[PDB]
Amino acid sequence: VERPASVVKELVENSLDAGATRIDIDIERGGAKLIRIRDNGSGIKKDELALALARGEALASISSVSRLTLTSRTAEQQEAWQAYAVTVKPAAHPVGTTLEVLDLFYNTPARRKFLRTEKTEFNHIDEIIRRIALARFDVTINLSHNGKIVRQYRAVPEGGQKERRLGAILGTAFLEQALAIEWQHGDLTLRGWVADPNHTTPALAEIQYFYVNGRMMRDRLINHAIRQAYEDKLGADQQPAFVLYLEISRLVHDFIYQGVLSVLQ
Amino acid sequence: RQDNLLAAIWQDSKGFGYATLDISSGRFRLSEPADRETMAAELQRTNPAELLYAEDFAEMSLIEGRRGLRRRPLWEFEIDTARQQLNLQFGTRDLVGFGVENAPRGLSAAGALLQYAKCTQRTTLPHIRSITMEREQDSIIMDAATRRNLEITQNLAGGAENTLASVLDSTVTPMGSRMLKRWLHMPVRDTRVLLERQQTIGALQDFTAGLQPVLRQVGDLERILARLALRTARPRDLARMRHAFQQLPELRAQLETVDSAPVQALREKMGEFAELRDLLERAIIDTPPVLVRDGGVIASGYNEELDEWRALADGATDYLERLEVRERERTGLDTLKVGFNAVHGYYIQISRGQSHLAPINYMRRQTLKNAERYIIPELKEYEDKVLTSKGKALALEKQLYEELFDLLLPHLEALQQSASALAELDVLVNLAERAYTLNYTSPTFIDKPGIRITEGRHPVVEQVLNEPFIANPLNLSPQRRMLIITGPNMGGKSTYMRQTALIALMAYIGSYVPAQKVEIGPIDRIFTRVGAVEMTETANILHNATEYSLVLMDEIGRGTSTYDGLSLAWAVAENLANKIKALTLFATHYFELTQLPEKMEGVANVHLDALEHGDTIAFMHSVQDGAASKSYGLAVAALAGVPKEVIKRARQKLRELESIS
Amino acid sequence: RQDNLLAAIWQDSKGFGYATLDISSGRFRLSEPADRETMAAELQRTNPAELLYAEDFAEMSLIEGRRGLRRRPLWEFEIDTARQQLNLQFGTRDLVGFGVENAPRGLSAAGALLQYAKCTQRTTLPHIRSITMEREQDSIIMDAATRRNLEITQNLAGGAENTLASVLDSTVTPMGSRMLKRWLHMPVRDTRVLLERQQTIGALQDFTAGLQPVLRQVGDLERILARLALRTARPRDLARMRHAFQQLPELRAQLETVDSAPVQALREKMGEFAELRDLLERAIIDTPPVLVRDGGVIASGYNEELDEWRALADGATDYLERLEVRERERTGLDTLKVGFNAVHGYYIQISRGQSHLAPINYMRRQTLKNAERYIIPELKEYEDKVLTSKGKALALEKQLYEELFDLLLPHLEALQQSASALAELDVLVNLAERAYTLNYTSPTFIDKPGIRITEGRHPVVEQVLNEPFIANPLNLSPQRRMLIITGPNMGGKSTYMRQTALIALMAYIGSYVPAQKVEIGPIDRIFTRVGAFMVEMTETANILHNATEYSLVLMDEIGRGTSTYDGLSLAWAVAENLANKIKALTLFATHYFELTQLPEKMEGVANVHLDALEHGDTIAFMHSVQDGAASKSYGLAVAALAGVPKEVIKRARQKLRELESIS
DNA sequence: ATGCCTATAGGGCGAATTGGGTACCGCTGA
DNA sequence: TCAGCGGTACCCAATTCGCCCTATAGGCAT
Ligand SMILES: Nc1ncnc2c1ncn2[C@@H]1O[C@H](COP(=O)(O)OP(=O)(O)NP(=O)(O)O)[C@@H](O)[C@H]1O
Ligand SMILES: Nc1ncnc2c1ncn2[C@@H]1O[C@H](COP(=O)(O)OP(=O)(O)NP(=O)(O)O)[C@@H](O)[C@H]1O
Repeated sequence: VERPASVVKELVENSLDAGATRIDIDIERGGAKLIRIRDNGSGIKKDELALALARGEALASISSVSRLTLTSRTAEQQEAWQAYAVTVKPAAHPVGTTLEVLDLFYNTPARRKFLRTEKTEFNHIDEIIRRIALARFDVTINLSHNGKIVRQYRAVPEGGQKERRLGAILGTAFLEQALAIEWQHGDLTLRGWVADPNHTTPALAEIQYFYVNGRMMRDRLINHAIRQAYEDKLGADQQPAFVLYLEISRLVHDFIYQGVLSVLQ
Repeated sequence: RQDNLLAAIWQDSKGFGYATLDISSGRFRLSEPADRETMAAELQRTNPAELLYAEDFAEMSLIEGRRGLRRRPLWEFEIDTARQQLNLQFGTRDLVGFGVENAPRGLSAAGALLQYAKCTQRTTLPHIRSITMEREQDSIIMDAATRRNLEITQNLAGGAENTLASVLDSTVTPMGSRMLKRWLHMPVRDTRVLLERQQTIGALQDFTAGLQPVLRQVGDLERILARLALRTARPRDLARMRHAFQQLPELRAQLETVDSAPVQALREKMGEFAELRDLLERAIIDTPPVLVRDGGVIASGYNEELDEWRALADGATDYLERLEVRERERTGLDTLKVGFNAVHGYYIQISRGQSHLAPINYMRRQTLKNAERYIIPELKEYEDKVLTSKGKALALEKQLYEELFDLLLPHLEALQQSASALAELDVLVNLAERAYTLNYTSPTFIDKPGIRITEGRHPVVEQVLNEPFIANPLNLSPQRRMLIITGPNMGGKSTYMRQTALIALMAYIGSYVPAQKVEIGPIDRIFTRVGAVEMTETANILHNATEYSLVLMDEIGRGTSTYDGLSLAWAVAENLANKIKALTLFATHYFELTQLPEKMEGVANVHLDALEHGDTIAFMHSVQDGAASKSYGLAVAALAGVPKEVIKRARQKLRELESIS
Repeated sequence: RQDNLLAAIWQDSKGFGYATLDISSGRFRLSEPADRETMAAELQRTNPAELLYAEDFAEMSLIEGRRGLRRRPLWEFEIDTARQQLNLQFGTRDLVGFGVENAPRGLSAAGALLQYAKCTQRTTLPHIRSITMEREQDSIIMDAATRRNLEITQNLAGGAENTLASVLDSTVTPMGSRMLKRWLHMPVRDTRVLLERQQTIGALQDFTAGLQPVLRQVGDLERILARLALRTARPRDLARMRHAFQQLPELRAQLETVDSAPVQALREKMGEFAELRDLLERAIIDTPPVLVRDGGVIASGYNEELDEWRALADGATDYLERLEVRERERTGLDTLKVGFNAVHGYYIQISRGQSHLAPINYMRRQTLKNAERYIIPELKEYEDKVLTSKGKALALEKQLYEELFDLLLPHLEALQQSASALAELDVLVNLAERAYTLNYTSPTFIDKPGIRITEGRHPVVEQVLNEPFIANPLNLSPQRRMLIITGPNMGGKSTYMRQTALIALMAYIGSYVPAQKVEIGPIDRIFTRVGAFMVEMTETANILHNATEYSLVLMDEIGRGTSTYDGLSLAWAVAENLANKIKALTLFATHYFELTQLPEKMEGVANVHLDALEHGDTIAFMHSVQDGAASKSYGLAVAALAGVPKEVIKRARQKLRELESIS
C-alpha cells in the first residue's frame, strides 16, 4: 500500500464493508499529511476499534506505518471511541466509522521517495475514487484536495439519474458520447454506458472502466473485443470507451463482444 | 369604536419619519416610511385626531387633507433635544433598548411629539414608559447584534471569512455577491416570492454547472451601468458589457429548457438585447485600451470619417522608409535612419563621422553624443498631417463614444432590470449549486409560528469544521415556543441556537436550508444577544418581539451575582412564555432555569449531553430532552491549555463547594 | 555549568524558527530569530547537547559550529503533524493557549523536536506540560487581545473611535498620525530613547502652539516621497512638497529657540533642501493643474525649449485670455473660465446658475456639478494646433517633470529621513499639546518591577466621559504585586484595571502619562482577558503560562462559565497561581465576592471595590476605587437604568428575596 | 536485451490578488 | 459662492501563486 491512492482504496473498501451511503475524503499536501474518511455505515464497537488498531488487520497495517486515528460511534447510543497512532479515548461522531490518517509515511523515507509529486498522485487518488463511485452509485462521495472540495458525487437512489453522477465522475463529454447499454443473455446480465466510437475523444477512449459484480476488472482481451466492435463500426481503430456492470468466464467474453456490438450497431 | 390618537411627521433629504401616541393607553410607536404612498398609508392606518408637522415640511400634500393639523417649529424636531428629552422621560441613558436609537428621521417626529406631549398634557405620563421601531417591511426586522453574531457578512473579528456570506458567496460575478449580501440582510417574507425562489432553485440544481461559466463572462455589469448613466464609462467597461450581451442568447437558450415559470419570467426580464450587442461589436475593437483618452477604441467599419482621419496616421512608416531610402541614396550616408521621438517628434539621425557631410536642407533639431539628429520641411510638413489627424480622429473617437451613451441610455432602465435579473440569476444559480453541493432541503412555510427541523445542521460551522457536524433536530411551535438549552462549553448550546437562526434566515431568502427536512412558520423579527451593553439589547427584544418573532437569547444573566442574572432570566423566560409567547431560544448555563418547564406552559427542557471518560470528555453535540448534568469549565480548562496542576487544586476546591451544595 | 539540552532549527523564505527542551527540568521554549546573527547567538546562548537540522537547511554555516548535530528529514518539520502531535502531547485542542499558535516558523522546529523528543528519551513527559514563546525582541510584548481590549488603535467593535489613538491622534499631518499608530503598536522600552522623548516633549509643551500651524502646511510629505521614488508623483503633490520646503526655514527657526538636544538633533536631521525649494519655485507654476497629463505644470523661465515648444503656448496663453474676455463680454457671464482637459482638450466652464444663459453656438462637452463645460469650433481648431506643439512641450514638460525626480533623488534618502523626522516632530509636538492640554505627567523608569501612580486616570475614558474621571492612585511593587478588584456590573471595576494598562503603554511611548505622578518599572509583556469559555479560558491558559513576574495581567469577568462553582474554582486557582507561583502584576476585575477571602489566604493580594450608592430602583456609581469589597448585587438597580421594564425589575426583586432568603 | 508504457520536472499559462492609478467625494477655509 | 484641492474609495492590471502539460527521459516485466 505504497501509493496514497491504494490506501484510499483500502479505506473506502472498509467504508463499503460498514455499508456507508455517505463517504467524505480529506487530503492534505497531495494526500500525504491527511487521509480522513468519515462514513455513516455500521459503527465498530470500542472493543472492535481496539483489535482493528492492534478488515481490522488492514487498519492495524496502516496504524503501524502511519499514526492512523480511527473514531467510530456504535449504533447503540454511545460516545465514539478515537484510537490515535496507541491511545483509545471517547470522541464525538454520528453513528458510523471515521478513518483519519497522519503522514502516511511516519516510518518510511523510501515510501516518501516512492511518492510521485503531489498532484499526479492526487490524480491517482481521484482515479481510484472515480472508479469506486461508478461501481457504487448508492454511496455519496465528496473529494477534497488540500482541504478544497474538487468533486461532488451525489448518492443515486434506484431509478435515480445514475447518468448525472456518471457525467460528474467521467466528465460531461463522456455522458454525451455514452449510449446506455443493458444486455442480458440468459443468466449473463450486463448494465452500463458505452461512448459512441465515431465522435469519442481520446480522453473518453482512455476511460474504459469495466466492473464485474461491482469490482473493477481490466482485461486486454475484453478491451480487444470492445476495440474489435469499435473497429467494426468504422475503419479507424480508437481505444474502447465502456463502463459496464456484469454478473458472471471465456464464453461470457464471447457474449460481451456480441452483447456490446448489438447495442453499438 | 374610535380612539383619540396623537401623531407627528418629519422628513429629510433621505426619507420620512413618523411617531404616534394614545393618551388613553400610553402606547408610543415610531416608523421611517421611505416612500410617499407608504407614508400616506401609515397616516391613513393610524388616523390621528391631532397631527404635528414642521413649518418647512416639503411634501405638504400628505397632511393638507388631514384633520387636527398642528404647525410646529423646526427646532422642536432636532435629534439632540429629542434624544435628551426622551432619555430623561423613560429614565434611560440611551434609546438602544427600544431599537429606535439608529432611526433619527423617526426620532425627530417622536422628539417633537413628546415635547408637544409634555406641553399638551403637562401632567405625569408614566403610562408612557417605552417607544418601539416597527418598519414591518416584507424584509425581516433584525438588530445589527444578529448580523454581527450570526456572521451573515462579517465575523466577530471584522473579517468576511467563516461567514454565511463566504459559504453561500461562491457567486461568479461580484454584482451577484452583493445581491446575495442584500438578501441576507433583507430576508424576503412574501411566502409566494420565497416559493418562487424555491421552485427556481430546484429546477436549476441540475443545470447549475452549465450556466455558471456563462455568468462569469458577464462581470459586474451593474456598476458599469452606473458609470454609463454618469457618462463616465471606460472602453473595457463597454467590452465587459458587449461580452455580457453575447451571453444573453446562450442564457436564453439554457433557461428555455428549464421547467420553472419564475425562471421563464426571469428569462423574459433578462431580454435578448441582440441589437445593443451588434452595435457594440461593430463600434468597438474586440479588446480596446484602458481609456478613450488614448483612442484606438472604435473598430474600423463603424464610422467612415474615423477611418479617413486614421488613413492619414496609417500612411506614415512607408513615407519615412521612402524618405530614409531616398535621403540615404542622395546624401550617400548609410547610417542615415529616420525614427520617431515622443519628446521632439520624427527626426533624421546620422553617425557623427557622417553628420557634417549632410546637405544644407537639414536643419539641426537634436545634438547627441554618437550622432546628429535633424529636421527637414517634408518631415516637418508630414509631422503636422500626422499629429493633427491623430487628434481629430481621437476627438471624433471621444465624440462617437459619448454619442454611444445617447444610443444606450434609451435601454438603460431595461439594462438595469436585466443586470438586476442577471445578478439575481447568479445568486439563484449559486444558491442552487450550494444546495446541490451541500445537500440542502426546501423548507415549506406554515401559517402559525414554529420551525420543525429534521437532522438539521449549522450551515457555516459544518463547512469549516474538520469533523462532521452532528445533525440536530428542532421542534418549535406555539405549543413548544421555548427551549431551555443547558450543557457544557463546546456542548453546542450556541451552535444549535445560531444554526436555528441561520436556517430561518436561509429559509427566508427562498434558498434550500441546511437540514434533511424543515417546516417553518412566520418569523417577522430575528433578534440575537452576545457580549461585547447586555440589558440594553435584551430590552429591545422584549419590547419589539411578538408571538411570531424569533428570539435568540445567549446567556442572559452575565451580570453581578448568582441571582440578579437567574431572577431576570426567569422573568424574561416567563414573560416570553406567559405574556408574549414569542418563538424563544434561551441557551444559558442556568441549570436553575430547568425548573421552568414544570412552572411554565410552552417551555421545554433540552440539553447537549456530554459524557466524560477518564480525564478527557466527549460532547455528543446532540440535543437530548432534559438538563445539564454538572459543571464542565474544569473539563474545558485542560482543553484550553491550562496546566492540570491548577485544575487538581480547582477540582479539590470544587469538591469542598460540592459538600456545601 | 553544563546542561543536557535538546533543540531544533528550521527556516522558510521569511526567516528562522527555533525550539529547545531540557529533560532535567522540562522547560520547553520556542522563538523566531528574524536575522542570521540573532539565530547564531541563540544557538550559542542555549548551547544544546543535541541539535536538529532539516536536510535542506540553507544557511548551514550557523550549525556547522554546534555539537551533537542531527540531520532530520523535511516532512518531520511539517506544521500539520506538529500542531496535531503537540495538541495530543499537552492534551489541548489548540496551541493558542501557549501564545505560540501564530508562530508557525518556530513550531516547525518544535514539531520536529517533540516527534524526536518522544523518541530520544522514550520516557513519560508530564513535567513537559506546556510550550511558551520567548520573543527575540525583548523591548515589548503585545498580544491581539491587548490591542482590541485596551483599545489603543481599535475599539471592541472594530472601529477606530474612542481609542487611545483617536485621543492622542490630534496630529496636524497624516504621516504623524501613522508614526503615532506604529509607536502604540511598538512601545519603545530603551529607557534612554523613552527619556529622549520625555525631554523633547517637556521642551515643546511651551513652543507647541507656534509649531503646529507650520506642520499642518507640510501635509503628508512621506506619501508624496513614496510616489516621487516610484516616479508617479502629481504636480499638486510637488506643490505640497514646495509648500513644506518653505516651512523648513520657519521650523529650523522655531526649534532653534527650543532648549532640547534631541530636538536640536532632530532639527539637524530635518535639513533644509532650500536648493530643492528653489528648483520647484522656479520649475512649477504656483498653483498647477491636478495631473501632469494636462501639462500647464512647469512655469515659464525654467526650460527655454519648453518655452520654444510653449512659444505657440505663450501666444496660446493670452489667446485664452482673449477668448475668455471676448466670450465673457458677448455672453455676459463673468464665472466663464477657459481651462484644459487631456481627454476633451480646452473647454469653457460656466457656473450652473449662468450655464443655461450661454448661447446656442456653445456645444455641450462636459456636464459637471454646479458647472457646465462647453466647446466651439474656434477653440476646437485652436485646441488641435496647441495639443500638438504644446504636446511636444507637454512631452518635454513630462520629461522635465521626470528630471525634477533626478534633481530630488540625490536627497530622496535625506528627504525620507527629514519626512520621518518631521512626522516624529508632529507626533512629539502633538503629544506635547495633549500633555499640556490634559496636564499629563512624565513617568520616570526604575530597575525593579512596579508602577507607583499618584491620582492617575483612564486617558481615553476621561476624554469620552461627561464627568471628570475620579483620578485614583496605584502602588505596584514585587511586595504589593497583585490586586483582587471586586465591584458592580457596569460599575467601572474594569476602568482602574484598563487605566493601569494604558498608563504603562503611554509611559512606554515616551509620552507624558495620564496621572499626577508615576514611577514605573520594567513591564515587557502585556496580557489581557475580556469575554468572548472555548474563547475566554483559551486566553486565560495563554496568560498563565506566558506571564512573568514583570508581565501586566488584566483579567475581566473570568469564570463566566457553566456554573458559579466551576468559574470560582478556576478563578481561585488562577489568582492563587499568579500570587503563589508566578507572583505577576495581575488586575482581577470579577463579580466573585467569594474570592474576597484571598487577601487573607494569599500574600501580595489586596481587596478593592467600586463604591455605588443605590436609592430605590435607580442607582449612582461613584466610579471611585475604595479598599474593600462590593456590598451586594446591583444588576437589579442597573437593569432599570438600562431601560428593562419595571415589571421585570419588581419581579426580579420579588424573585431575588425568594433566592436571597437561601443565601 | 528491449520496447512500449509512464510518471516527471521544468516551462507555459491562467486565476487569484494587492499595489497603483483614476474617477469621484466632499470640503475647506478665502 | 467657489476653485481648486487633497483625500478616498474602488476599479484596474501587471504581478504573484498555483495549475496544467508536453517533451524527456526512465522503467520493469518479458
Ligand atoms: N454540532 C457540532 N458538531 C461538532 N462540533 C461542534 C458542534 N457544535 C459545536 N461544536 C464545536 O464546539 C465549539 C463551539 O462552541 P459552542 O458550542 O458554539 O459554544 P458553547 O457551548 O456555548 N461555549 P461558550 O462559547 O464558552 O459559551 C467548536 O469547537 C465547535 O467545533
Ligand atoms: N468616573 C467615571 N464617571 C462616569 N463613568 C465612568 C467613570 N469611569 C468609568 N466610567 C464608565 O462607566 C462604564 C462602566 O464600565 P464598563 O466597562 O461598562 O463596566 P465594568 O463593570 O467596568 N465591566 P465588566 O466587568 O465587563 O462588566 C464605562 O462606560 C466607563 O467608561
